[PDB]
Amino acid sequence: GSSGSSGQPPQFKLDPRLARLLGIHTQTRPVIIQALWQYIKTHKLQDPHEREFVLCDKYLQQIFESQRMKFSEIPQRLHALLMPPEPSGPSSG
Repeated sequence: GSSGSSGQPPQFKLDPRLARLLGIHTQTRPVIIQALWQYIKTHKLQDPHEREFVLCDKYLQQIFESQRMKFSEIPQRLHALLMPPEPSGPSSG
C-alpha cells in the first residue's frame, strides 16, 4: 500500500473491454475497484456457492476469464485491466 503525495493522483487506464463495461475511461484504483464492486453488488455477481467468491458474468468471463474467483482475487486481476495511461516509445508491439 502506497498512495501518491503532492501531485497528480494515481490513475490507471481501463482495458478496452472494461473501459466500456464500467465506462470509466481512466480513474484511480480506489475509484475503479469501487465502480467494479458496485457491479458485483448491482449485478449480484456474488457466487451462489460461496460468500467470498464471485462468479464473473458473461462479460467478466471475457475480461477476467475466471468462472469463479475470490473477492480478494478481484484486485489481483485488476492490475491486468489497469494499464499505464502513458507512452513509452514509438511503434507499438
